[PDB]
This record gives sequence, C-alpha cells and structure tokens, in this order.
Amino acid sequence: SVIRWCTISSPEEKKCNNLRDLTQQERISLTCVQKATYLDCIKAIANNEADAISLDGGQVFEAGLAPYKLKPIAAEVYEHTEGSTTSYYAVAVVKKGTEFTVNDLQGKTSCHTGLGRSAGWNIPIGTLIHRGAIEWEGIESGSVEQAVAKFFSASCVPGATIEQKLCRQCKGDPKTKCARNAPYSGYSGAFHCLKDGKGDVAFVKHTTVNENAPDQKDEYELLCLDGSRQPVDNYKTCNWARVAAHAVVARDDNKVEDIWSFLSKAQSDFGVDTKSDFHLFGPPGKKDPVLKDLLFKDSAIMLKRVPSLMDSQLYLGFEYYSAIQSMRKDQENRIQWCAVGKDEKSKCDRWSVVSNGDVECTVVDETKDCIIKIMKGEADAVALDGGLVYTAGVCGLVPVMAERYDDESQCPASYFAVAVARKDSNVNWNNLKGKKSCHTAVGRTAGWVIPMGLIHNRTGTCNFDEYFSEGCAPGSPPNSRLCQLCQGSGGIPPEKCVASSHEKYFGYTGALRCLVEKGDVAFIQHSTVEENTGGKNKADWAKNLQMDDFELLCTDGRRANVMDYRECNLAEVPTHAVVVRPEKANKIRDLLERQEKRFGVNGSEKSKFMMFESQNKDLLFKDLTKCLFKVREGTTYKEFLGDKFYTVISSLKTCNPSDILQMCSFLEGK
Ligand SMILES: [Al+3]
Ligand SMILES: [Al+3]
Repeated sequence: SVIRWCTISSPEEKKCNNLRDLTQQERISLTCVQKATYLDCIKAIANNEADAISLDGGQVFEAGLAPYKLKPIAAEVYEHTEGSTTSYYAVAVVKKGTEFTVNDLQGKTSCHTGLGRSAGWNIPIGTLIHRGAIEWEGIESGSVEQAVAKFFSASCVPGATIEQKLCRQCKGDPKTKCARNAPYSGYSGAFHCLKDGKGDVAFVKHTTVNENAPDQKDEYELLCLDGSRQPVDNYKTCNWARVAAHAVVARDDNKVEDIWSFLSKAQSDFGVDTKSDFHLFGPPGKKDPVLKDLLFKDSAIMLKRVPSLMDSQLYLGFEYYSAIQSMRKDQENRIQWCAVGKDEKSKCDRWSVVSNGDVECTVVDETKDCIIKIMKGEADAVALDGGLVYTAGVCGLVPVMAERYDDESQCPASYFAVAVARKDSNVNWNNLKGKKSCHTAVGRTAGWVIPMGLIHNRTGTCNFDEYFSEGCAPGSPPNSRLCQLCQGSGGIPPEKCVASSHEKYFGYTGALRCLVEKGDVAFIQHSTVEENTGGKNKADWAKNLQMDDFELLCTDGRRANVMDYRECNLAEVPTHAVVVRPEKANKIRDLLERQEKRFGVNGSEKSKFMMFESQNKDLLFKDLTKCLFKVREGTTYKEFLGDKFYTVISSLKTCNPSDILQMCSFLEGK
C-alpha cells in the first residue's frame, strides 16, 4: 500500500520526497505528485491519481463540492491554553503606532494568505462585507474581488484572477508574483508583505507573528473588531474568528485507513517532539517564508482523525459554511420539520396541508439524520427523546419547546422510565442477565440510557450485547444480538432493527409488543401499559391486553403494580423536547405556538388534525403529550435535562458513543 500525496510547490515536493525516503521500509509507503495548484490536486485525487492533500478550510469547502466530494479525514491540532484543539484564530495584524482601526481600513493596502482561504480571505472580506465597510449586496453587485479592489488601495492576494489591483502589492516576478505559492503567499508570506511595508494590514493567524518575528512581536498589534488595538499575544480576546483547522482530505473510500495509518506513524516518528532532522510539522521559526507550511502548517503540533460521519459542510460549521455560500449567491415563516420514517412523514404531510404550508416536511431514515439535517440548516426542528436531546445538544442544538404529560393547562415536567415484565414470572431487576430484553431504541432515555446506564454504573461493563441472551433494541448493529428479536417492517426490504416506526418493535409501544410477543422485560415509560390496554390500542396483538397482565420491576429487586410506577421506577426523567439551532429558537417557538393553538388537544381546529395523536406510535410527538411548554431562552441541554440525567448519560456514552456523537464531540474539541 502506497499513499500518493499531492504537493502544490517545488519546496513541498522536496519535503514530500524527503519523507518518502524516510518511510520506504514502512508497511505503508509514500509517493509524491506535484501539481500547479491545490485544485489540480483535488481533481487528481477525485480522479484516483493521488490520495490526499492538506487544505485550508476554504479549500476543504471547495474539495467537498460535487463532483469531487472529497472528505476531511485528518485535522491539524494547534496549541491552546484552554487545550490544544482543531481550530485556530484569524487575526488582522498591523504595525504598532499606525493608529488606524478596523473602521479605517478603506484606502489602506492589504496582504492576504490567498484567495478563498479562511484567515487570509473568507474571514476578513466576509467580515468587512457584513459590517458594510465593503459594499457588496450579493452576486448581482459584481464579483467579490471587484468590491475588494475598490475597498483597499492595493493588495497582495495570491490566487486572485479578476482584479489586477489585488496582485499589485505582491513580491516576485511579474508573471508568478501573484501565484498561490508565491513569496508573499501563506500566513508567513502575508506577514512579510506587512513587514516589508507592502501592506498596512496582514490577514493571518494567531501564531504568525511568533512564527516569523518572535523577538519583534512588540512592533506589531492586532486590529480588534470593536475598534481597539491590542498586543499580538492577545489574539484570544482580539480576533476576527475561530475557524476549523486545515485538514487532509481524500476520497470517501477504503484507502482512508491507510492514509491515516501512514500519518499516525509519520507523526509518531517525526512529530513535534522528534529529535530527528526531519520535522513533519515545520518546525516553526524564522526562515524563508517560501519554506514554511510545507505539506502541513508549521504551527500544527499533531494530526487528529476526523470521525467518519463528517463531511466538509459539517466540518466547517453552519456559520462559516453559510458565510462562504453567501459570497456565491445573491440578494422563513415556515417550519421545516424533520420526520423519521414514512409514518411520521405522512402525519407531517397532513400537518403541512392543514397548516396551509406554515409547516413543511423532510424525511430521513433515522433520528440521527434529523440532527444532522438541522445542524446544516436543511431542516429546522424535530422532537427528540431526552437521550437524543443530549446528543443534539453536544451537536450545538438547543431545546426550545418541551412536552408536558400531566394536564394541558399546565404548560416541573417529566415522565418515569420503568421496567415491564409479564405478571406471571420470577423476572426481577437482579436476574435480568441472560434474559430477553425489549428497548424503545438505543440512545433513548427509558428504553436504553436509564436501564443500561444503571447496569453500566453498578456493573462497570460496556458489553451490553452479551448481558441479555438477546433482545430488540432498534438502532443496534444489524448482526448484533440486540437485534435478534426485532421484526423489521414485515415488508421488503425487511428493515429489521431500524430505529424508526418501520421497525415493529420500535418506540415505547413497540417495546411493549416485543414483551408480549417475545421478551422477558420491556424498558418503556410509566404510561405505556396504560396507553395500550383498555382497548385503547386496536392492534391484533394488544386489542385484548389487560393492565393486570403486567408488573413493574423495581431496583431493589421487588415487583409492583403498573400503577405504582411512582414507587417503582428506574428513574424520573426529563420530557421529550423540540431542538433547533440557537438562531432559529425565536421563529420556531412562535410558529409552533400558533400551531398548537389550532391543533393542540384543545385546538380550535382539532377536528382537522391533532398534533399530539397518532396510531399508538408517538409520531412526531409523544401520544402522551397534553401540551408544549416554552423552554426559557438560553437554556442549555444540560440545564434542560437536569444534572441527574446528564451525569447518567455522560458516563454511559464513554462505553460506545455513536457515530454522530463522536462526530459532534470532535466539533466540540473532544
Ligand atoms: Al488557514
Ligand atoms: Al422517551
């Protein structure tokens, strides 16, 4: 196995070949391919001519677009007091004593790392446009380069292809001084452009001055957004943005592992603390800027694997991604709801019709897809079980409206997680090992987090697939034993163990059925037996079920009547809630509030549609819901869930965090 690395300059090619020589005997070898620009590299990689290249976030964006669709597999790590993470700070450095502020940039000369790059372009230009300093309303007001050439008197923007003015301050030969790999390119080139007097300001990163003139830091200052000027070491409190680290992108195929193994071993051997003559990263320090940031930035102290569920859009984040897109586009009162499965989509489509369109619908196969869609902005909201509200929270979404189950006029609030078993049996909370279990779904409060967290806490084990002989816990690996009792849709394809209403044993009611049809214990909520007895459920399996046919399993090992859940429950837990992106909270609460007035349990038009009712399947909202109560603005997911639940799920997630949780933890720095 050989990794074909794509370089975009002769110096990079030289370093790459140097690394090739140093790893010729390794299990995974290295090959070097030099191209004219990073874009030729993106194309080469997509075309299976090369395998990887490290890119600035602005280029990670380009590489992730169709038809390339490359993905970030490794991210640079930079030193941080708070803790080295995979992000850096874009700063605007000027020479001390020049007095002008961020508000006086019009008419000044500027130095940039390169066109389309985070710190050197996307951040500074996007910011000046946002503040209105650079007049640009969108694509129809002309190109961004034209608006920038009109703003700054002259600049050096490696890679600029429309405005000659943006190359005017660049150093070098007439035909190549404006190339993306020219003398004044990169964070270090842009800095020297400033140092040489060719720019009044250089848009670089927080380590730049230290990398090029540590002993002369005192001759520079940072331009803060509030108009102030501060010392270069104050970047944490005087920066224009915190942006995702440069990352190695590659095709979304099997070769990603070998690419990572090569890097992992390469950095173990020539990492930041290596005594070797060869440094994978830099090392940082004074030297010809043309020799800096080769292959990887000199400021990187390590590479970190990027969770597989990550794509370029998620990697960059909604705000930055949206900023880039806005500079490529021109020139609301409807909620884009996320429905999991065909059943939820049908109820949602119906809601769309009676809401006259105030609510729109998007379908996905799994709940986790809703979290991803909302993170990207493709969808606006979704109701999630507390367990998922946690994951959604780690992902940056917040709970804005929550379900209440007691009285509709009551909109604290909660429900109880219980263990249900057949009345006539010895099954108890202490002899559960080796038994058949039924779970609403993995990751959910009552069906998984509470029961399993309780077992993990007391036992210390994480191997849950072997604790129960077998059972059904939707969302588990298809061939796992916790999927053996699941039934799928009964159609084709089977869709067995899928975490949606398509799975016969999915949800609170689904797990009860599984108990009646195949299990020894069901992990549901306090009202589940109630909701499906007394003929309230006309399904063949439950049309004749009786409340007294079941019993609750208390933690002490004893058993009780299903109506004494308050004295025999695994835990009292936070209710399900509607999560959204913070900026959307305002609109979603308002639109959701007007909807409940028309279609709530006492809706003025409840005869047309009822938000809180479904065929015993908790579609979109729990069937138990009596009303939604507003979650105070600014409430974090931890505050909403309560410290008790938070502590439980926090610990349990150390066992086997899902792909999405790992992905969002990465985004959070973990
Ligand atoms: Al950068
Ligand atoms: Al629940």
